[PDB]
Amino acid sequence: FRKSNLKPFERDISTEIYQAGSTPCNGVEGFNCYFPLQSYGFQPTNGVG
Amino acid sequence: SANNCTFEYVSQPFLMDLEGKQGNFKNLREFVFKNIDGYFKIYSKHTPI
Amino acid sequence: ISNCVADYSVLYNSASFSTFKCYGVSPTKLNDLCFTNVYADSFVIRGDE
Repeated sequence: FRKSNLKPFERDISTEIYQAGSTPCNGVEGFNCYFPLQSYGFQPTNGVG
Repeated sequence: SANNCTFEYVSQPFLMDLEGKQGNFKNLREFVFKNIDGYFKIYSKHTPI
Repeated sequence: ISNCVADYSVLYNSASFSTFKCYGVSPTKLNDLCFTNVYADSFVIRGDE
């Protein structure tokens, strides 16, 4: 997730954890604050998608 | 029996003996029912006769 | 559940639930999109399950 959309051709580098919950946690990792970067999965014998 | 459906509604009744005038009114009742795009509509009014 | 209003935000902030995992639906769009039926199923399940 992000704070909003992106303007065209804009690049983001921020890695701070967004408050995905409801309580203001002041940027502490854990519940209600999920890390906004998760990776792909590349298996060579899986679906084409 | 009554089951396996998605509606229930109870409110002020429509058909009322509102005459209370020893006749000469007869409480004319006219009702229209129609179904368009999933909407059931009822129109009515009570008038002297 | 039908013919309701759904304050899923209130249920998101009124108690402490282990997992707010909605599959294919974002918690943000709970107050925006309108549906027709709600199925509420709830029982006791093992933690390993």
